[PDB]
Amino acid sequence: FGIDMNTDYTLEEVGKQFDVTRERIRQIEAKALRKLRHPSRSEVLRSFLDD
Amino acid sequence: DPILLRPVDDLELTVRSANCLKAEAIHYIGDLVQRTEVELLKTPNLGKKSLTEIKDVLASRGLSLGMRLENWP
Repeated sequence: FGIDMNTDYTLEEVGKQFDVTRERIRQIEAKALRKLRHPSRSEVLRSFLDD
Repeated sequence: DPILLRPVDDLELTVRSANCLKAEAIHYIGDLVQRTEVELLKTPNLGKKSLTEIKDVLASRGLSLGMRLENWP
């Protein structure tokens, strides 16, 4: 995601910079997202949804 | 209690300890604080490090073992 940088890179771009295939980076991103879903965490992130 | 009824997903465990609990079939935090050290340590694939970080997260979020319950659920 484009957080704190000029551009949002493709998963293949990030893989080539980290030297890994797309599927590994995809699992890594999904791992991070799943961890961020984890209650006891992301309480405030949930608070940023107003409806 | 708000957290004693919180399921073992909130315990911040791995899948090794997760399947340890599935082999024990404990969900709520009051339930996981029901049991003792060795009674859970005796189960398969469950050694010192598993229960160690178990008590680690317990003491980090105000829990521990040797506890007991009355009318739970």
